Amino acid sequence: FNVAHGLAWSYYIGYLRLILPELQARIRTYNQHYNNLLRGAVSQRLYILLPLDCGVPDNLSMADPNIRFLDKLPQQVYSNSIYELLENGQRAGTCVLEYATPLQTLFAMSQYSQAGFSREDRLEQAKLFCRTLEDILADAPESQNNCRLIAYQEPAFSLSQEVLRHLRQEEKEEVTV
Amino acid sequence: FNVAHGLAWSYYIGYLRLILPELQARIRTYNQHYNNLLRGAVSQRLYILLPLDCGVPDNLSMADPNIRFLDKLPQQVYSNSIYELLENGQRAGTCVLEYATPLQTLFAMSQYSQAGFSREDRLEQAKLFCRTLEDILADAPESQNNCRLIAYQEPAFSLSQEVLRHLRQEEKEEVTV
Ligand SMILES: C=CC[C@H]1COc2cc(C(N)=O)cc3nc(NC(=O)c4cc(C)nn4CC)n1c23
Ligand SMILES: C=CC[C@H]1COc2cc(C(N)=O)cc3nc(NC(=O)c4cc(C)nn4CC)n1c23
Ligand SMILES: [Ca+2]
Ligand SMILES: [Ca+2]
Repeated sequence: FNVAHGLAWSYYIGYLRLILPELQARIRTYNQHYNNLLRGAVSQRLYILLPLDCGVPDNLSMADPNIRFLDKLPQQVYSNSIYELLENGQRAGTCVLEYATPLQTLFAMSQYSQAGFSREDRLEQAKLFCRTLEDILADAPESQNNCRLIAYQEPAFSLSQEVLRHLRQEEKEEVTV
Repeated sequence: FNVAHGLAWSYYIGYLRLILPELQARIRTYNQHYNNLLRGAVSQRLYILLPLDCGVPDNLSMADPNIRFLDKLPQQVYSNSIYELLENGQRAGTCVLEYATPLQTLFAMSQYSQAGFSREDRLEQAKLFCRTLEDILADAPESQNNCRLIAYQEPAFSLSQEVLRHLRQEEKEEVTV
């Protein structure tokens, strides 16, 4: 009994597979402007945050003040937000970012006593979710190429620096291959 | 590997558990009017349709012309629709009705070739979903008492008559206990 299996398949089939194809176009269009305006470029991939502690805040800035909402991505109804990543008060990147909502379900199950679902169980299933979703996106037609999973365990950490590491690696890959 | 486990837990934790508590109040309020007006009474339970063939139409009337949209249930934002059930053109009942959306995910997986998910697999998981969701609602605090699962296999059938059978049984139970 592993709720993570079905959560990952549902998150892909009922959301990712539907949004990613429109996403690529929406981002190119936005980038025409963003370029001419802020001489910036928004990454073409959806960045999905996977905190293994299953903590999804109501606003990204609360999880890290260097992640600041910039703009909503326009439609060609799906809502998506562009964020800027700061270093020393200066802009270091911009991207479409959001948390994997299924993890909220895992968190809630660990607080629902009838479930018998411990924090240990929650962490094990959060990792299994990440692994399963990765497998799915690896086999998926083009859709996978439109996003990147960012899974991280916080110690007992700079989320913005983690996102920037991926964004800089993505740019490196783009120009080299 | 059973996606039905996680689908049922997600459907409960991320939708049912959140809507049912408001539901009871919304329905009582509506029933004040519906009574004074059409001398009718809307059942206090959410009826969830579970076609085992995982066929979810865009409109109920297309699945059965004797199921006719009557009104949207008001808010105390969650959208819910009240339907009337017809017999010989005459109204035989009214209730809040909707399909279990997770089944759409099962249908889509059976059409997604990379999944290796056959129709046999789809039916097995649709039944497992129904059984798991039933177990959850049986152990759930009060929430279960606000809805009823209607699972049915169509031959190779009157959906409105199936819903009415449940509505009439619910009324019988209400007055006797
Ligand atoms: C029922 C339809 C909701 C779908 C489609 O519309 C959506 C729009 C936006 C947006 N940013 O505007 C986000 C979003 N997120 C989900 N759904 C899951 O995240 C999810 C988690 C699990 C587990 N399974 N699912 C798919 C049902 N949806 C959506
Ligand atoms: C992401 C948030 C969407 C939530 C909350 O808002 C909703 C409102 C209405 C309405 N009638 O107005 C229907 C509905 N249906 C789902 N969600 C699933 O049906 C579902 C299937 C599986 C599997 N897991 N989930 C929960 C995410 N939601 C909602
Ligand atoms: Ca955290
Ligand atoms: Ca059918």
